[PDB]
Amino acid sequence: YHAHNKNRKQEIDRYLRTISSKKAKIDLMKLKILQHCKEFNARNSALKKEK
Amino acid sequence: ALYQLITEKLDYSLKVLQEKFHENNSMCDELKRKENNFKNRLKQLTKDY
Repeated sequence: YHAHNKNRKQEIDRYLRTISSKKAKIDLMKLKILQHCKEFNARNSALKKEK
Repeated sequence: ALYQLITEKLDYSLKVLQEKFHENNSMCDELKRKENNFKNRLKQLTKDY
């Protein structure tokens, strides 16, 4: 059980670290949600004016 | 005399190790499924990107 303590400690560290990267984990896949937002008019309005 | 208290210490160590092993059992699957939900958020968020 002692060794398996480290077995699971490494796994939990892996999960918690991949979950501590992406914000800790998810805004590496959201924060440009702001981009999918702003570029709405960053592109269309940039061409909306000229159209 | 060394026997009695050394056996006491080993019983205490066994109990503590059982506690910590049972603790470590859960959080691994916990982070498994919570990172899984992170992916799901990305999984269902294939829309974005």
